[PDB]
Amino acid sequence: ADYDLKFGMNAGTSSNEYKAAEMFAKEVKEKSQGKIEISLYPSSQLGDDRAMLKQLKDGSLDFTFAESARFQLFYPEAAVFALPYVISNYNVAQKALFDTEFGKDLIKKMDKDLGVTLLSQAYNGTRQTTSNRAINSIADMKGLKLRVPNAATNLAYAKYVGASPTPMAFSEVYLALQTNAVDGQENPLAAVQAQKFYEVQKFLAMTNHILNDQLYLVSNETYKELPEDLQKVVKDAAENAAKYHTKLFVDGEKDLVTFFEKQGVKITHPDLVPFKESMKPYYAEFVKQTGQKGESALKQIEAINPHHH
Ligand SMILES: O=C(O)[C@]1(O)C[C@H](O)[C@@H](O)[C@H]([C@H](O)[C@H](O)CO)O1
Repeated sequence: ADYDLKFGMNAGTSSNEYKAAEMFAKEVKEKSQGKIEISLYPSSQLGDDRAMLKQLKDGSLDFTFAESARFQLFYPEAAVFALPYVISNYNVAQKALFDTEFGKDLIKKMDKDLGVTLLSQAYNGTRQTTSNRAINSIADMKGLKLRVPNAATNLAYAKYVGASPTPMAFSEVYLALQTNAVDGQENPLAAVQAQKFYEVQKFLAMTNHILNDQLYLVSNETYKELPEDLQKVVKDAAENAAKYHTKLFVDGEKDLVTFFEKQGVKITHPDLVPFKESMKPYYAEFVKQTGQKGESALKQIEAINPHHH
């Protein structure tokens, strides 16, 4: 309570994100000897992630989550993190952010231009596609009214596989699916579980199309005001929570398919070759729009070996 701080997020109280944010909050309170208390504001109470990023910049929110890909809003080449099928796995996502010149520069700009400090990175699952009718092949996407978040890379995913995208906020999705205003949505399995989308979607297709990370972000206005020993408490707690965050996602990912089958969901495994083929002209458009910066980021990312060594 010397520092009453706030951590906003789109995820809800049943989510892995929230569980790991609770761990972070508990560690910070303990190790700051009570000087800092972090309260959680889930379910987009404060707005969406675009809004919460603005609040961190302004200093009116202290902590939030965002993907590396979400920074495409300021630096177009950062969409590389969510070009479908480009990032192979989380090992690549980690090296793309921390071990490339592109990623290192992005982190610096976040701090210097956007007033946000990157404390840690976790894995947030690989997106799959749920729907009210089977997706047995890419043909089934044609005219599927597929909800997407308000993000260019997801809108593109939907466009290029032949679906009819409808952007809407995460908070509005469950109702849209339940009323069949849309036919499907796409998110990692842990979100399908957390938001109970499986109650209102009969089918799950393993499209494996976009890999999400999650960054623990702090407003510079807040971080700069903490004495350095408290900065260290926050940084160390964010790193500890991110490892736990990743583990919740990794441990659950395979098992969740069983969980959904038991809830009555039918699982399909469409041939992904035509999905990946369909993205070829999108990668071309990305390079055309983002220029040499985008080409360079793609090359640095494609150079990363996806196997742990
Ligand atoms: O609305 C969604 O389905 C969601 O997955 C919810 C999740 O909490 C959020 O981090 C992401 C993110 O906003 C997009 O992937 C664009 O970066 O969107």
